Amino acid sequence: MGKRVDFSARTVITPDPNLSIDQVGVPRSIAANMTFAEIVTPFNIDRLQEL
Amino acid sequence: MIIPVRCFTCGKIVGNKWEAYLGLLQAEYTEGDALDALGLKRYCCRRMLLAHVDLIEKLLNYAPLEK
Amino acid sequence: NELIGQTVRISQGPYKGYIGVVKDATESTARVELHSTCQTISVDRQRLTTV
Amino acid sequence: PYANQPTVRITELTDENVKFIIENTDLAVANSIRRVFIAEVPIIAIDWVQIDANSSVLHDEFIAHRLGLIPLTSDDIVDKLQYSRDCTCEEFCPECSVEFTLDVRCNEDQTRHVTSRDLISNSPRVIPVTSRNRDEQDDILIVKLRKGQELRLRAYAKKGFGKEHAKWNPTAGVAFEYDPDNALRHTVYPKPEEWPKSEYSELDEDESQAPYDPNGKPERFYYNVESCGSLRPETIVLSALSGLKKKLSDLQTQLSHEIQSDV
Amino acid sequence: RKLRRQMDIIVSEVSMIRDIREREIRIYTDAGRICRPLLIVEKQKLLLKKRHIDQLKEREYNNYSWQDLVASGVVEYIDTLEEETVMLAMTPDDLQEKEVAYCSTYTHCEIHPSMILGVCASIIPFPDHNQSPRNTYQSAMGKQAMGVYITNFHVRMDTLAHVLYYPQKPLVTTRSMEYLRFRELPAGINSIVAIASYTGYNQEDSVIMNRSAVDRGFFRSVFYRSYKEQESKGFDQEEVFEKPTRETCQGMRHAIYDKLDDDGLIAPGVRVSGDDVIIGKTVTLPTKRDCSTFLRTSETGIVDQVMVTLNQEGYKFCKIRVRSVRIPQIGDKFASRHGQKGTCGIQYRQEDMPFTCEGITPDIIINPHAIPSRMTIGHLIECLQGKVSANKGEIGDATPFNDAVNVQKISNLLSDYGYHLRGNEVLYNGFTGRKITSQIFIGPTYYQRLKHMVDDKIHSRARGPIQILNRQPMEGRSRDGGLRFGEMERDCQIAHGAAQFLRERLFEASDPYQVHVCNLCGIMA
Amino acid sequence: FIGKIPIMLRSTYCLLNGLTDRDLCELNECPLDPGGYFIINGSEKVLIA
Amino acid sequence: RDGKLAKPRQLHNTLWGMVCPAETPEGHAVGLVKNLALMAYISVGSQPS
Amino acid sequence: QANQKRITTPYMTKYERARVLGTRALQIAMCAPVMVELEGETDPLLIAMKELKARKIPIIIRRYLPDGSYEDWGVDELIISD
Amino acid sequence: VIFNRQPTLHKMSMMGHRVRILPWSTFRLNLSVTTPYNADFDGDEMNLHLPQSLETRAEIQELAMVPRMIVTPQSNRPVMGIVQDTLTAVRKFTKRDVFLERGEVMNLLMFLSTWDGKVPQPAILKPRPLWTGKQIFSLIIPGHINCIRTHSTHPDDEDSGPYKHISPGDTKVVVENGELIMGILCKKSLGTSAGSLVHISYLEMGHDITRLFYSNIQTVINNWLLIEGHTIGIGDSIADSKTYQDIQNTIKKAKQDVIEVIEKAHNNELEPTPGNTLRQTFENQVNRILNDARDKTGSSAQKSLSEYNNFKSMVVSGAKGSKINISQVIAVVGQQNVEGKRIPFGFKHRTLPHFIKDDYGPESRGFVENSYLAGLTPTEFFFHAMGGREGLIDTAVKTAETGY
Amino acid sequence: IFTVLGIEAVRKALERELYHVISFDGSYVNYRHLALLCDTMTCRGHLMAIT
Amino acid sequence: MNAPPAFESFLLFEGEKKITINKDTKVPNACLFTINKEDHTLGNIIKSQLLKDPQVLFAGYKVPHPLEHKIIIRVQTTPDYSPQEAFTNAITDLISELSLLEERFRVAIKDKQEG
Amino acid sequence: QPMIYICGECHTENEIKSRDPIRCRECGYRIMYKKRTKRLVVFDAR
RNA sequence: ACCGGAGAGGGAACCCACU
Repeated sequence: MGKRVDFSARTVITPDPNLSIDQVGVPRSIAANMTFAEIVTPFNIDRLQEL
Repeated sequence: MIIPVRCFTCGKIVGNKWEAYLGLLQAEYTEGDALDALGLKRYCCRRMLLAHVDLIEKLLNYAPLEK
Repeated sequence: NELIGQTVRISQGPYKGYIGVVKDATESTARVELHSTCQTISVDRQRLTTV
Repeated sequence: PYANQPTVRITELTDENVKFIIENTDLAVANSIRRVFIAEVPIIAIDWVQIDANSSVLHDEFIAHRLGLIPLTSDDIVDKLQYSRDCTCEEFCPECSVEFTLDVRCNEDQTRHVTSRDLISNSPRVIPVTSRNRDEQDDILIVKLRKGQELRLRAYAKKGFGKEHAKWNPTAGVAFEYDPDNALRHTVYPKPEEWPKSEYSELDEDESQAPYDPNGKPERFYYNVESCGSLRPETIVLSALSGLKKKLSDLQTQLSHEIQSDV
Repeated sequence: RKLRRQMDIIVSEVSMIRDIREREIRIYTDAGRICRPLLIVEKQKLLLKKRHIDQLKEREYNNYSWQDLVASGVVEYIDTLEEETVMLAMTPDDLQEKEVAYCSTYTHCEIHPSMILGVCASIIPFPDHNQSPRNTYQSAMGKQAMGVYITNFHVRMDTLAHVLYYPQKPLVTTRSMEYLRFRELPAGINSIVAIASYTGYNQEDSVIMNRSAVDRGFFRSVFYRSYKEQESKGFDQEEVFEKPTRETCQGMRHAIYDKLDDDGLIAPGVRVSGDDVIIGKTVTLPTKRDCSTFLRTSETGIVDQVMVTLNQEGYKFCKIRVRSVRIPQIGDKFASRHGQKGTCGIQYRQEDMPFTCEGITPDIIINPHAIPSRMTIGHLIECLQGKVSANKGEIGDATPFNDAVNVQKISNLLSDYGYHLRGNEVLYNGFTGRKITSQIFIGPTYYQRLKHMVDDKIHSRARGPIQILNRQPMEGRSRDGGLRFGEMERDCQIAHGAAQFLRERLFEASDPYQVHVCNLCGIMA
Repeated sequence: FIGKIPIMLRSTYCLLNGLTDRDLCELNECPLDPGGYFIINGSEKVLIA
Repeated sequence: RDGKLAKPRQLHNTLWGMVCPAETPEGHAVGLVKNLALMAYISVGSQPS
Repeated sequence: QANQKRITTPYMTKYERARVLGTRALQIAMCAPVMVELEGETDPLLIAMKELKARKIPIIIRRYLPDGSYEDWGVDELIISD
Repeated sequence: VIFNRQPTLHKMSMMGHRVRILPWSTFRLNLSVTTPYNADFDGDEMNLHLPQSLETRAEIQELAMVPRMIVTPQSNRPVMGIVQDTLTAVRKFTKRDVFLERGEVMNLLMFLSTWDGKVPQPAILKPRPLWTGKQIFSLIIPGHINCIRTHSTHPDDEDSGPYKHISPGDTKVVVENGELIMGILCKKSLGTSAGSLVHISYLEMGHDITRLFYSNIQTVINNWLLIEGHTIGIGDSIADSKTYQDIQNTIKKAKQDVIEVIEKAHNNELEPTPGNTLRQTFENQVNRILNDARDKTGSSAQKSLSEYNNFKSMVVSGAKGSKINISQVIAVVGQQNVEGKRIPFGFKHRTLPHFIKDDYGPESRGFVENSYLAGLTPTEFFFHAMGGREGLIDTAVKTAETGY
Repeated sequence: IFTVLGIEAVRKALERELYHVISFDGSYVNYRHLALLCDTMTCRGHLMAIT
Repeated sequence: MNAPPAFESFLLFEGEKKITINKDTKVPNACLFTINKEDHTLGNIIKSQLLKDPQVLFAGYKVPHPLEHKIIIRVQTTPDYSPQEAFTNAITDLISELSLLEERFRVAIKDKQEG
Repeated sequence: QPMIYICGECHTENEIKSRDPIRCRECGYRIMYKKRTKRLVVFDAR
């Protein structure tokens, strides 16, 4: 019913009024560790190659 | 531990005032007279010496690691 | 590589004068564990000068 | 549609502070002057500390921090130096840095006070603020040593301004005040009688605050720039003005280049 | 009572209790009876006298100690049983005088009512001006405020040791701190706080810090972590400290082992980081396999000192302590002496920070919306008395039930030093320079830095290590574990109606697996 | 010999009993340390009442 | 612990001057773990003979 | 069921809108032929959103009734909420 | 990403978010989003899950995004509201006597994302151009929204009497054609209540537009707060010293009434209330007298309260605090209760060893005639600690039942 | 009520008593949820206590 | 470990532009000026000097995020007058103001020293 | 190779090889601290 | 190919603490 999951981070929250309600600020350390899998396509092939 | 070099708020140098402050307190001077004898007009700088605890003396009572 | 675990000194750029230890190294760049800050940053090998 | 003509008169000049008044200028201009006073006035402070030995009870980074907070007398060398990020040389040269050395060992049974007098510079004119105090006062304490304890270090002093770190902040207290009597009423006193009169106010004891004037504009900006000891208080203002002017000139150059590249 | 007050036969700890309406008279001598000292009151007068106070004030020469005071028959130890059958007075002056009579039959008086507090609650300034849950929270967070926890912290090789660079005794203090030795080993710095809404980065119980003050050393601390290891355990599997060499030892991390000395340890004073070997230990393989201790991930400190010795089994034993300074950043948990906790929300430089008519910029800015519901009026009175004390040169007195100091007296004292009598000041905006329309409440207040840094709590995961029994992600920040998508999060996703996201969380993001099952019998094949 | 009983610091049979602050500093002990705890396996233990 | 009987956890009137009213953990040990007042002293026992 | 007997709502519910968009943008990510001429945008989710707005997604939805029957609703044929 | 605070109680606890990369090492979420998550930023930790498949990413985008989750199905109300500085600053900004200079209006309009770049004609053209706070909040309000709300301090007789549609107190918030015409915006206008301005905005315009409405409100109002300023201080808690005398008189007559009720009970002159015994009817009389005294002292406190007070500036806006918090700070803390009754007799027929036996007086059973300013006498401090201990225990005990 | 009036009267009375505690605080909960709970608790003809 | 370097506040990266100019499509003769690695110190004076020009219909600045190092200056001028030339005239008038202020301050210092 | 250590009690630099009992050649004290390293340490003053 | 980048690193119990 509940279990540990990959691709999850946790840290302390702090206020920030200078971003919309749908935005959330995350540190570069967290963003540089958690990954998202993009499928290559001729549209983004050059961008992903550079990445 | 030791007196900070500068006041956290102002930034005025306070690191050289501690020994003179203790010397003045080793006299008839009160704290309020010693502080402005040292030239501390702002309470930001005054609290730096007024509330400082000098723990380096308690630290020096222990024998060092080497000789 | 050869540069791995070798105390380097950033001799060019914004981090000039910092002593660190190379963690990872490539043909192009190398990650330097900085002795001063709590942070490991990557610089070019042309900017490094070993001790 | 042009610049206004500001005037300045000095109300007090001292090796410790400068107090003066600026007339016929904008609130934003006055605040930016006050702001460069704290942030964008380059001075010389040590940013590279190498400790060869530290047998004291204060650890290495503590000692380095206390060393970095020590101001250095840089009145004219800060203008002729270069930022280490801009100098063509390697790690350090005399053209962009100043070497410091500190070798103190306690041997007698009396506690040894390591002070800023014990810092030996390579440049005789770039030193701590123990230079001249004749016309008794102590010097900046770094650490106290027990018998047998010692510390040996070598340090370099870079050029920086207060936006990087507070150790490059040449000023201690920058008093800023405009409209001492609440004529513009930019602030609102619920009980004006309870508020003490300002030092620059011109009012009798009967009156609590100046009458409101809807036509007024902020002028007569009062400064009291107190130097920490690195730069002279009179030259801090000059360096801040020069820095703001050169920053504006650089922005204008970049804008002109962008416009001429867009057209 | 006569014998107990002279300690002839009955010792002081023994309690005699006479129940009067019910005829029992009980005497208790066993251990575990909790009791406190109380003064002795005859007709309406204390037995404590000017002569007692004088001969005890000149102590260390007349050695008239508390034991002599007890022997004089001036004080007694009263437990709860005897406290039921006795009549106390809070203050002799205010409760033993001719007036409209209330009791006129007192038996004991309290030395000072502030002694009903504990140790962590005796450091609260003006604790009777706060809501009690605030005082409880401050008593809880006083154990977490970092400071010089002991004088011999450098010889003390100890794990999770926290010391502050520049501890200060509070500008305003209770008379009970000198007995807790809080002014000798304090935990906190007398910060200048401005209770104002500056930008909005402190809105929900958060706080703005002065970046320039932090650069100058404000609340800067150093974190000591110690690592222990001992060699040994079998007939031939001998543990040994050495530098593991790649061709000899089989199992090795990508971590660089050159930082070790040839005896298997790091020399003190070497910069270290996450996944860096600290103790090179190898076990003989019946070539060899290492059991080297790695530095905890994302610590990134410096080795302080390394000690080698022998445990009680005569084997080589090593403990290594690592320094790592913790510069106050945003998210670090800060709190006052009134249960007003909060994490740093933003750090502005001195230029960006508001300022008085002088150059005084607040070290700390907290949201005023934290006072009215919490009702920490003790916090406001502390902030006022701190300014009064820092201007007068005296250390402020915040004894709970002093009754000799109040807000009106503190305000009148402050008005003499050129400030608004209620502590408010006219700050100027740090960005525009325009003076703030409202006047800002500002003054020195004793804030504490708690151990709950953010660098010790932040962690992420992307397909890291896995448990052994069930192939789910591990648990814990240290083990590079994953967060628990618990039973209530599952219910919340059901309520969202995100079935694909629920399956992604519980199946692919935790433990995707394939099994083969027969079509005839549903048993695994 | 029956055994060895763990002993509380700053107790009446502890080795730090009645020592002056200078002696405590010579022994690398804190004069402000209240004591009242046991050292077992090199870890401070405090008997909660 | 974790018991719904709040009567033991409550601050009793007889805690005046012997147990700190303010100091207690906020978790599942409210009122169960309580510290000691300043001058509060615990009797050590002696023979009643 | 036949086209005559359609009792379900003609509005594309939020769950259908989410899942159709996800499963169509996934196809676009696997280089499925786009049904709408794009103006240089590269994100498959925005491509799927544009296809949904233009009513060109080559997907139909099978709505299972509680009794066991089902209805085949073409994405082009039912009303999109947003 | 989907982003939750772990004690998830409802579907507004796991909400989608767009990732913005920021330097330091803390999660940063907008302050309106604090209310659904029940966050406090007092050391809270929140854990963040990244959807991995593009299908579930799109699913989160179309289902669980925070702008789509503004209005709950639990009580058909919006969940996010203007909170904790922005609400108070909006109350102070939309007041009638709020005027903005030309430069200040440009600075504020620079923080509007949904601004057409068109400066409105100022409410005053001569002697010198000045705008009004309502005139800028009208630009803040999106589209053409029509709603009517009432301010917290709206008098009851105002609607019945004249000046109904021309409010002397600038209450009765009226928004017409997406333009704030009159009224001071408070919790009851921009909060989480049903029919609020944000609720009408969400129901009329899109969820994205209401998201932009939050963003514009918070940015522009927090940037006007740089000029206005908002604090709280020890002077905000002081009275006129005539209000102090009035409160002391009220307390003294209440104490005399309690004493004479005790006298009537002792001389058997008190008739028990039908349906109650003598003990409970005496308790009822004492509680009635003490509660009436506390209410009168509180009302005297609010009457003495000034227009410029920060306690009132917070409570009227509804951002934080209640009208009894001011009473407990200034006039009277109140009577301490344990299990609904007065402080029980822990000792032998008395409460503390400082009180005479069988003392039913207000000071002997938990009533605190002192406020948080005058401090608490040690008996009152102990009684208040014992009263707050009950609530602290309840907070911990209640969770293990409510979660189950 | 189940013994005296029957299951349908039980549903209404249970709804009233369940709404009484929620609306006693002054808070509001939409009738959707109260109706659904009282229905699923009484959809089998007997008092299906949630245990 | 996420702390940005202290020099990030004023140092341009390789390839970054100190100033960026974007036309505002919402209203005519309006432009957005994005300045990198500057802050209120420059934005406030630029805005104030722009507001003195009668041919400037709109002038204001903002920092999008204090953690970021950017400032956006939106200038709208009357037709026949360009926002770009308005900005450069404001800059060249502010530079003259600062130079005159320098001259007068140093003169005041000289006469204050024994005068 | 040398790996000079420090006695905790008499503070005497005494030579010890690998795989020897931790012993001080005088005073018999059994707790040793290692040394300060020789490699370069660079500290910013921030 | 000279080793193949090897990382998966027990667990149970209790205690403290955080929201």
